[PDB]
Amino acid sequence: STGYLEELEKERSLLLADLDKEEKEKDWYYAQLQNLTKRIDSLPSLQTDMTRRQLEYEARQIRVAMEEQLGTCQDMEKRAQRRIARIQQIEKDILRIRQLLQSQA
Repeated sequence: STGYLEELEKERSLLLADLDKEEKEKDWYYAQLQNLTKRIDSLPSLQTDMTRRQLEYEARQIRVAMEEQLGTCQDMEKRAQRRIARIQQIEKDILRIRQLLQSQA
């Protein structure tokens, strides 16, 4: 409720919000990629070729912006591990600190 305990509960809320944001950030980037993919699969020629390369290029830009934003696929998955690990470590700390304050009271 107060002090370090308050701070831990707020760090936990922060980390939980990090996971949620990053995951919606990924759904966003992937929805974009999937739609460009479905578009390449809707093509019938010189025109179709012109268009397929344009879309692949565009999908190439969307992949670059994403890695610059969420890192690679390797560090994107390890980032969520430390968050989950930390949230879980924070949760046991909180219980013990409440128990400590209870012990006294």
